[PDB]
Amino acid sequence: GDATPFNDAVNVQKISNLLSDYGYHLRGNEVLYNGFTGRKITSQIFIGPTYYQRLKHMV
Amino acid sequence: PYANQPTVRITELTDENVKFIIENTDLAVANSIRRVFIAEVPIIAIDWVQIDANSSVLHDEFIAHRLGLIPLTSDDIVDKLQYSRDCTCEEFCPECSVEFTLDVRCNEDQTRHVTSRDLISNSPRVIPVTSRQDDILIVKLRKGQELRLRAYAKKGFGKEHAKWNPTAGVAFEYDPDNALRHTVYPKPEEWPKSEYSELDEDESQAPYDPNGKPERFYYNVESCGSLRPETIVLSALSGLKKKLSDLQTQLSHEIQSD
Amino acid sequence: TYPFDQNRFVQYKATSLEKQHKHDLLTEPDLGVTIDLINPDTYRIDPNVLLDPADEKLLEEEIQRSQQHAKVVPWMRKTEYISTEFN
Amino acid sequence: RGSIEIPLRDTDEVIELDFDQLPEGDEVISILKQEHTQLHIWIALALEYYKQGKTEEFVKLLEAARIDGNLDYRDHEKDQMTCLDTLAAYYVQQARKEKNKDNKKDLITQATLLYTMADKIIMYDQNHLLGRACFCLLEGDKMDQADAQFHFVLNQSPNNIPALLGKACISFNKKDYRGALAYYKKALRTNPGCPAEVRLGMGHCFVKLNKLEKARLAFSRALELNSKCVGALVGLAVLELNNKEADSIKNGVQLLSRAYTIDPSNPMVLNHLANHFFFKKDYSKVQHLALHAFHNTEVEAMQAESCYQLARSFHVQEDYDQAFQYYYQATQFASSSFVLPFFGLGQMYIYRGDKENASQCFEKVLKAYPNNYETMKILGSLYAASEDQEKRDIAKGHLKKVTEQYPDDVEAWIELAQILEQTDIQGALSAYGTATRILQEKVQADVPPEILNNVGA
Amino acid sequence: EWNIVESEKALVAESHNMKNQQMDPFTRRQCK
Amino acid sequence: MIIPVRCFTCGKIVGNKWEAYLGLLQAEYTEGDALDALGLKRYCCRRMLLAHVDLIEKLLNYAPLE
Ligand SMILES: [Zn+2]
Ligand SMILES: [Zn+2]
Repeated sequence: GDATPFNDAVNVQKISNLLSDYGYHLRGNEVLYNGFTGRKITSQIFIGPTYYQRLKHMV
Repeated sequence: PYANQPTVRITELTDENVKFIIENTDLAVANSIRRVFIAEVPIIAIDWVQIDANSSVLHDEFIAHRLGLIPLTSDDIVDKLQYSRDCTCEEFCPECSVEFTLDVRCNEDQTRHVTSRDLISNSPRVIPVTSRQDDILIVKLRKGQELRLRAYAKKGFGKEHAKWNPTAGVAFEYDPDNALRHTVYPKPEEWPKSEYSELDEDESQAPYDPNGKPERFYYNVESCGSLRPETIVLSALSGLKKKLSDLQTQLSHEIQSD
Repeated sequence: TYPFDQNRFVQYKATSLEKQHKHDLLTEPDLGVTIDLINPDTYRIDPNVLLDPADEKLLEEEIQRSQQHAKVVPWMRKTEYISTEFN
Repeated sequence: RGSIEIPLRDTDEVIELDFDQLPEGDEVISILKQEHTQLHIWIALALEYYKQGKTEEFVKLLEAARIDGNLDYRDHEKDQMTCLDTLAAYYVQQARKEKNKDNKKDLITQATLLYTMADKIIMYDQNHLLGRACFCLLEGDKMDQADAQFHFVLNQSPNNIPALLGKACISFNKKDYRGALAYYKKALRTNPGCPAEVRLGMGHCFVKLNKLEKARLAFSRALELNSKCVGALVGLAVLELNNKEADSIKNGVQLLSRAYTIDPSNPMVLNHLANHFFFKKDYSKVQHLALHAFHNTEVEAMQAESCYQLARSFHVQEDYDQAFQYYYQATQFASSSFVLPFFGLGQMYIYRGDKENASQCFEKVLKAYPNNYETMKILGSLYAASEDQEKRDIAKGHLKKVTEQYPDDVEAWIELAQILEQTDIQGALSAYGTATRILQEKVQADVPPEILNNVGA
Repeated sequence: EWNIVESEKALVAESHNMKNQQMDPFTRRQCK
Repeated sequence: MIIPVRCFTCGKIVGNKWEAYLGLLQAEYTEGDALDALGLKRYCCRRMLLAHVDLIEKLLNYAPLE
């Protein structure tokens, strides 16, 4: 994907309409089951791939 | 005051994944089985690596770590082995391990794809997944670089290290239509339909069902190749049943000894 | 009461229901194929058989998707890896 | 081939007769019996009589061959059983295409007598089980018995394709298209010799389970090989009857006028030409073709529709007396075929004031599927008056179907308020408000006093 | 090379999609 | 450095799929069909091949000997 700052062909409605073509919630939300009990969480969790960094400050 | 009486319905059965339906059971039972598929079914995996010669571009533990994550064909053998910590042997036994061996030297000019092909087992059954599609790349060697190690595989389960988890991904689901309202949609029509949804394309979620339990748990157990996807299930049921039997034993001791 | 008209004729008409009916092909109780083993006078078992791609397709039961991978989407590029030939 | 040699007593293989001309079948049995010819030439000349397109001489010349079984042929019983195998299989094959002078039992009783004499020399052979299996299709019972006799041909010697094909016709009778489709595959791989276009039965099972891309592809090849087969052409007419706004000329001319001139004794193409002319308002030929589409058919699927076409052509002419009995025969012959005969008797029972039975016959219309036209049938013929919820519940559920949709509703809101006078008094008022204004758009017509009187009531 | 092909055959869509400029979530300055 | 053996998220083996994936990019495929043809259904596993940067190819240029 393309995340250039000042692009304006990119917005959130456009991404959302794409997302909804793959069988996901248009807003990126999902329906999580709780790992302990197995019961659905009553809130729809926002979930998706994000780039994370490990910083040098290890404990 | 007693148990419910569940029914099973296999929907899809391949050599890679299982789709099954469990009916007439508690939400807790249906999820605890999911936990056990992930973390408490035993498999065989590399867990001891003795590195004799390593001249590759990677570290020493990088090699060893990657060897750990390679799945090994476990079905016939894993319910026979001792856990390593339980074998009487002073080192390792064929009753408590399977021995592996990697000896690779790049002599030629082209680069060497160190693959799972190179892992030579002493047991013919507990091999890497090669039987019947490429092979797990371990390293890449250059002209003059080599790798000699011997390795041992032991029994373990995903509660220790992810390496012993037999599954790709367990797809648990219940109540495809929002009949229990376990989840509360702000806009229930923005939501795509479940795979399992017994609903038309008109309405968004099922009407509210006040008095009603979860049943019909939808599973999709996907094997990493270390077991058949249907053996993961029989093993987990047997694992959970065994934890409870053990628990009961310990309980009975506690009761009579008070 | 109101004198509603008795539906003694068809004036909608029922042309929308009679044309949609799929009438089954029952020209012969053996499904238009004679069951016998004496009639086969001629044969096509010899090599370089009389057959067509139109026939070939009919041998399969069901073989005949997600086409949106190859969308333009001017805000989405392709990836780049490690060569050994660059600036 | 076309001129074979006939053995004689002295200097045999010197006489040949040409097979292009049509001789008498009475002198053949004598010329083959005064010279003591071997049994093989009997079947050799029989096949050349069947190659010219003649089904009667092949079965009549082989009838007198039972007498001269083993006179002086020195143990030639094998060719005798092969001769009698044809007299135990072609009788059942010809019983389906009966003429107007013979019945079914007249060819069944001859297929049962000589089959026992055929099993005296060799029993349970490659084709003897074919006769026992196909004996059950002619009477319409014992389907499991015929399938179990067909399976035995795979374990003895399955040296042909039609050796296996018999199980798929029995799988078809139990409404099993998955088991039949799998067996019809084997039919195309070998491409066996059969004038019947073996591909035809394959293309017939491609009709179901939404395989319109497959059935056409089956019919097309069948048309190219032999255009004489109408069973490949009328199917495309039935595959194209759904498109009434598009492709009309091909469906009345290329699929109905061609199949009729090549084979006029077919009740299927006659039924389809009748219903096509019915929309063009030409009733002079619908009743003429439907009488000929009725007397030649035997199974109950075609005859119920042929009577339904006759009563539909009689209903539009204010002729319900003759059409009532045809509508009853359409349901008495074949009831589980389609919903049309139940709806025709429902609109027919309205006559003579016997609208009681129209409700019982219209009840089976909803069991298949509802319709926006069937909802107003029982609503008009509603016998519910007051404190009668066995019949008022159906009128409410029918009125909820006409309320949403707008098929030029004019009196739909009147029947709404005519039920709601006992229930909430605001509902009848809401229906009269809209029913008062819906009677002004078609013409400038004042509201009749009967509606204003009840809305004020 | 296929990213050159991909990016040119894609960005012409901003010239071809002429009928529907309507959607909200984007703005721009218009001074004086 | 080198393609992970398993999808970190789910645990599916992706280690064997990298050569094949580059092979499907020797063919004229979009990455979206390459990932699909290899059978990566989840958006976890699909990230592994999209996002893997192959640095072992660069480390291999630093010969020890010859
Ligand atoms: Zn040991
Ligand atoms: Zn993954």
